Amino acid sequence: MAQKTFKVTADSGIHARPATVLVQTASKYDADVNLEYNGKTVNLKSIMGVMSLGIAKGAEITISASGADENDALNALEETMKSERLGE
Amino acid sequence: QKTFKVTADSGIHARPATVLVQTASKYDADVNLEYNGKTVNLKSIMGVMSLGIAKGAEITISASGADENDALNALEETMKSERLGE
Amino acid sequence: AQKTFKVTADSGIHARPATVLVQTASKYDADVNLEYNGKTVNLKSIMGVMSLGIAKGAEITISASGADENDALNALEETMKSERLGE
Amino acid sequence: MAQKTFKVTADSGIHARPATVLVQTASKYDADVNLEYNGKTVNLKSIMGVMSLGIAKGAEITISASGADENDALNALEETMKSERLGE
Amino acid sequence: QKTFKVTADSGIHARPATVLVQTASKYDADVNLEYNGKTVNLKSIMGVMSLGIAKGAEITISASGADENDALNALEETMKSERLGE
Amino acid sequence: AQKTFKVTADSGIHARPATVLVQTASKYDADVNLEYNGKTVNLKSIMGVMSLGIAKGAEITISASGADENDALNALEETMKSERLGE
Amino acid sequence: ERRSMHGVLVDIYGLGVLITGDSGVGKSETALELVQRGHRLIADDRVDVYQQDEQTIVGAAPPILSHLLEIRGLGIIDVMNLFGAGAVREDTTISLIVHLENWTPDEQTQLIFDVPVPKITVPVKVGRNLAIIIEVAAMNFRAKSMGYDATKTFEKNLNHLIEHNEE
Amino acid sequence: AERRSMHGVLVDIYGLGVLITGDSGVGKSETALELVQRGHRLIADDRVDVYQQDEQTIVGAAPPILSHLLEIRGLGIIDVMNLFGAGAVREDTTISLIVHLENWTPDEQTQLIFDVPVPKITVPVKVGRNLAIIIEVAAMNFRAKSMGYDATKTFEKNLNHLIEHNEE
Amino acid sequence: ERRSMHGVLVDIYGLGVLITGDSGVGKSETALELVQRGHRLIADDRVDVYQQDEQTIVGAAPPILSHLLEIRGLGIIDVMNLFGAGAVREDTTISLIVHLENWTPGEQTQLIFDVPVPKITVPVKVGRNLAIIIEVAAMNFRAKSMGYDATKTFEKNLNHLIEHNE
Amino acid sequence: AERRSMHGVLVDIYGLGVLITGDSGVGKSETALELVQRGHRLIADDRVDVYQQDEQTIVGAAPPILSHLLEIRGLGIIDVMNLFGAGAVREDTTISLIVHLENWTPDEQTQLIFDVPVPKITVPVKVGRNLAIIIEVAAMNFRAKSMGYDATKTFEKNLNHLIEHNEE
Amino acid sequence: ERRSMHGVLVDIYGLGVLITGDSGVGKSETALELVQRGHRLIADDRVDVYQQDEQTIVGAAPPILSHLLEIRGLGIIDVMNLFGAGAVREDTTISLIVHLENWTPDEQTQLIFDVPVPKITVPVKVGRNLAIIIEVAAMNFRAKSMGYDATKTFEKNLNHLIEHNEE
Amino acid sequence: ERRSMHGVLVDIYGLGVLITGDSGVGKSETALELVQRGHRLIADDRVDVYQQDEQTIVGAAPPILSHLLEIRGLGIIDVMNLFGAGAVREDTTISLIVHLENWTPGEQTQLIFDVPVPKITVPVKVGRNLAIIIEVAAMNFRAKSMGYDATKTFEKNLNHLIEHNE
Ligand SMILES: [Ca+2]
Ligand SMILES: [Ca+2]
Ligand SMILES: [Ca+2]
Ligand SMILES: [Ca+2]
Ligand SMILES: [Ca+2]
Ligand SMILES: [Ca+2]
Repeated sequence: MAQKTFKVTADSGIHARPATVLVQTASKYDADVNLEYNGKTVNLKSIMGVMSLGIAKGAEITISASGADENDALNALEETMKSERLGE
Repeated sequence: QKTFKVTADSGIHARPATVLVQTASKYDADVNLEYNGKTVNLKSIMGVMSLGIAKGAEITISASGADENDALNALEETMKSERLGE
Repeated sequence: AQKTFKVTADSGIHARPATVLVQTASKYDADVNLEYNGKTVNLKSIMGVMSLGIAKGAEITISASGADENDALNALEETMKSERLGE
Repeated sequence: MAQKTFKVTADSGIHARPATVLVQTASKYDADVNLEYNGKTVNLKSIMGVMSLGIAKGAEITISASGADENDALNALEETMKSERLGE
Repeated sequence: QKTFKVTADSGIHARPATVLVQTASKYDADVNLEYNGKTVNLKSIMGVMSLGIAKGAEITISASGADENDALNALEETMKSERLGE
Repeated sequence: AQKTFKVTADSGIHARPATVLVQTASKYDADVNLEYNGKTVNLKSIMGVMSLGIAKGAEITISASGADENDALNALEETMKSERLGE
Repeated sequence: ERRSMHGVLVDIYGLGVLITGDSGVGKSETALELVQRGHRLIADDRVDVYQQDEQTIVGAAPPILSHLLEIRGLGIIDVMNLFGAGAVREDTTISLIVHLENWTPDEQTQLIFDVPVPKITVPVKVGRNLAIIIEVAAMNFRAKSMGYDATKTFEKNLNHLIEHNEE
Repeated sequence: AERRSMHGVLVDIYGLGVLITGDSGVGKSETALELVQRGHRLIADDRVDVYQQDEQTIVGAAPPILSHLLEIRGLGIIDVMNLFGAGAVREDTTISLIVHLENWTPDEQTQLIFDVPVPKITVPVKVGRNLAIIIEVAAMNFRAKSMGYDATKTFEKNLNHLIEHNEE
Repeated sequence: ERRSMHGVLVDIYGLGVLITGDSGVGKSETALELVQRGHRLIADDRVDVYQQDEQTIVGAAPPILSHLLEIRGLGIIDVMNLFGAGAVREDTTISLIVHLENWTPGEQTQLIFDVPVPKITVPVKVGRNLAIIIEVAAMNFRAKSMGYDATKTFEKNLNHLIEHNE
Repeated sequence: AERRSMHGVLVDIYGLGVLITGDSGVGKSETALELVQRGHRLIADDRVDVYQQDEQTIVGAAPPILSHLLEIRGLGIIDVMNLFGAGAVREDTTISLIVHLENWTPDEQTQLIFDVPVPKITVPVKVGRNLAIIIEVAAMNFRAKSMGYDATKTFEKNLNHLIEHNEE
Repeated sequence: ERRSMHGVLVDIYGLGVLITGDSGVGKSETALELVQRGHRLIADDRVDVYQQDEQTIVGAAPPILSHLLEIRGLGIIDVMNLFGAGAVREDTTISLIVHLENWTPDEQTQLIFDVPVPKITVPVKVGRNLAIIIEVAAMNFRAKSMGYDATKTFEKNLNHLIEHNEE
Repeated sequence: ERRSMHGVLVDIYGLGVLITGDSGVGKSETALELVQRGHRLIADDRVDVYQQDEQTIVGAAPPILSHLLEIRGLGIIDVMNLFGAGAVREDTTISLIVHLENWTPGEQTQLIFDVPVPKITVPVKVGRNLAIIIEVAAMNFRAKSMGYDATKTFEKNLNHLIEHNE
């Protein structure tokens, strides 16, 4: 039961591009990766769902994963969140 | 309008329903057949047979239009002609 | 063989009036046409008539060719007035 | 039971055009019009059948009809046969 | 190859035919089931059930391939395990 | 990276020979091509090879790009002889 | 309560569509073409209806006629038997009525147990493919429910064009 | 081997040879055109050459000159083999059903071909009717009755049960 | 210079086909059945045409009528909205003219704007499925362009057949 | 009015709300694309917002932002309402069946949604299988069983008669 | 006599086509798609065959399996019930055999009671629509019977091209 | 000057679509399914292209391959003979390139003969019906030409949505 939280700094928010890199990273693991925002949560490996959330600047999102890659997936997701200057 | 007491031992089935609508159809007027509250178009055979009119049934044939009467006469003539009732 | 009119009805020749105009014309064997700003259409088909977007103050020309040629125009003109459309 | 026979002189035979006029004439009557050639007989009111017979110069055809127009149809067919210089 | 006497009171029906092909399927080898001259593929359930094997029937399970034996053993194990026959 | 051959087989490179040539090539990851009179085609697809209509005395060029690049050409050349096609 | 009506009830694109019209207009044949195009036959010739709410009506076929179609010349056919389960349906609420009038040169509503059912009248005239028009009538009806009214939108566009042409 | 030429259109509908007859002008060809589009086979148009194959079978075919052709008023001659491919034609077929198109008017049939009783049905040509669809179903229903599913016979049976019942 | 014509312009198998004929013949309904079969509606009722080449004519729908069809009984329908993009097209060069003449007891062309357009006349008569015939008319037209003329080939075969020495 | 978002594609197949689930990459969207072409309705793609309507009913829909859309690997985002028209979409639908697409491997189910047991079937994704066709029939068969035609139950009954029989 | 074979027998364009191949290849699913396209299902999984002449073979389904299809995941389905009479057929002479081999990188005939039935082998590989290929295989087989052999015609055209290119 | 390319050229909804991809991916089979759905086969396996305009490329089939398709297992088939004139076309300008890449863990164009042709890459993976995706790819391409870009419209809506003051 691995989880991690962030605060988006993306003045542009999590639109297409930033959503893409997020799911492309979540997709390299067998672990099941979830993203929750404002009560609703989507599957972080499918881009339509991620963008549907319409995460804006100042949002507080929670990325979670379950399985083998569990921790390894979260570490990678936290670095992309950093690498792409998406937030926290 | 005109009523009848069905006498046919087989009731108004396949063949009879056939000649009945065949005769009604010959009239520009509208024609109905009722049996126990249910009323169908006498010009369409499916409806007539769906009523399942049996021996001893009391049916009512009605028509509306110029043909009104001629329609009734021929239908009565056919009820009798075909030995269906009276 | 034709007849001209100037539209007086405020809300131009829109949906309703048009169906009453074409309704009428359709009743004649002769084929009749409506003219507005050089563009001509079949007065028996409503889409064309409404497509012209005839407004108040417009000058339209109704023409007909055929046996009932004349009965057509009179009938139409009558509708033109009877339907408060023009003169 | 009205019938009539001819001998085609059409050096071109009864090809398309001549077939057409033949059936267009046969078609103005309610009478049933038949054309027989070499044992086979077709309905003279339908052009495909007439042309299918491939009637050539020197052929001996028999035009027959049945009904009201019976005689009237044959008379017209005999005149077209003459008018178009198709034979006999 | 290996034969069996069917003992199941219900015969080899729905459920049994299911576990039988399920077990046979686990082998790269080919496996057949015969009953009164008729032979079907033991890896496809429709065929097995189509035979309608009843109590007291004498069936013959055969296999071909490397798996040959392991296939037979497991099928025998399942005939027994499922209390189908012996 | 390539290899040239002159076709010696009488009946040119038709249906049968072509399927044995493409059959061979298909076995390699590298993608190989056949050249005849400046026009090039995929030696892994038979329609293209036969479309060239290579006749006796023709000078074709087989080329390959990829890991097994070399294994491909040798295999093909071997077929070229093994199948009495050319040299 | 339960009254029987003359017509054919088909499920077109989920909408119960009752086809009415003088006997001989070809209601059954059109219905036959509709099941082939993938629609559901509820009742042919005699449609037994009853009021469910104060806004909805339901129709069905008397058991004796279930699945059947009477086609002049062919006789009685069982569409469930010729086309399978995908061609029939036990019943359906009636949403639209399309009355086939016989064409001659010289909104709307119809009441069925005090509930006004929308109706449209299409002319039967040589060259018209009735099955296609009824199918589109249902299709268009559905679209208007989804908020796409081609007529209302056009009239809006027309008035802007007229008001504009006043120069 | 005795042959006779009949007027009509012979199409292979659902495997059944169906001969469409009817007065010229009724639109036999146009209906046949719509049938090949729906996936049926055209055997012969306008002139159908038939010959008795035995006591209960009639075979039809098109004279070579008409093979694959359809004459459609207005368009002219069309080659369905060329417009729709092999799946639209067939050299011949035994005739199983005869569907005669009579033009409608306000005010177990069988037809003889070479001393063989071929079954026949008559459908009315009337505004709004899609002839290709009705003929197609006629064949479809004919086939079903062969398979043992007779909707009519089953209904008449059900109607008598109903009557007998309402008779209290 | 645009000239308005009465008819329905549909893109059938890539060919611009202008359907003409007296109002009431059912031009719109037939067009409706053609888009369902997968063809493109360019303009209904009023077709605005303009000459271009010495042999090219182009038609289109006045913006106000774009995508619309008026069907007696139903009213106005938007085929772009009921069938999607695959049912419409901004415009098309007119290749063939199919005139629907009400039935009553070869090469032919009508000149739109001073340029000869091939025309064919089909009879409207009970039992005929107009959409199917027009569709095949386009289909056959196209085939003749590709070099397959069934008529010319038949007349040739008829002539060889007629050569009956016997 | 409590809502939850599920991962899958909700399509209206033959009147039945069918929720297609399965690991991302299994091709849920592509299969849904083929289903609308065959004449079915797309309700929601990727994210399906569901809410319990009562003790035995689950309703699903698409968040407004995704309405009418499909994301197809390679093509991108497509609007089926725009490519196929009104007949391809639907605002929402009660969920009747769940078809989970598990990727095939050599070596009366029900799923709970909001405390409501929705039936479920699992079909294997394996080369050569046309997924759209199987799901479509799954819905079709589901509907038939509702109408009273259960092929399985009828067969099992017939198998016992057969067995009992061969038992001499 | 009467032997039973493993495969699916469908009537495609009038031709009896027996589909063979290892269990798991999806014979039933492909057959399902073929009946939807308008073909006839004769027998699924177990095909009981018997020799009629010395040139023809006939297949059928044991009564217990008549009209049925077993589809992994769905279970047993009755195509006669889901698609109607147009989807089935009591039996058919077997004209063509199409064996579905599982594809791996590394004329023809098959005997059934001493009668050689023509056979073709198509590879099962991702992206291939098996129902379409089998349908065309039948279609092409039929065309060759009608005298249109695309292969023979091409090889003829190819040799003329080669002989010509010799300049 | 003609240049030969490996792929299959089909006319889909009026658009010339060149299907490329490693041999064995099933280009021909997919093309076979496309003609059945009503599209036109221009050239199979070997597509002879030649530049024309500064932005136009035309492809065709060498006469020897005209109308033919080679399908693993079946052999050579003549689609003109199995489906008729409506299944073929002498040639077509190439508008889109759909490359079928075997699946393995935005704007893009490939230049044929020195002229940028729009390309898209779809993954070949179990369960995918390739003919359907390519057909929609053409369909979507056409829609974007008509002014309906689902992607651009969504990104706009996403941006307005992301504008979450809250
Ligand atoms: Ca009726
Ligand atoms: Ca004709
Ligand atoms: Ca109109
Ligand atoms: Ca997706
Ligand atoms: Ca199976
Ligand atoms: Ca190939």
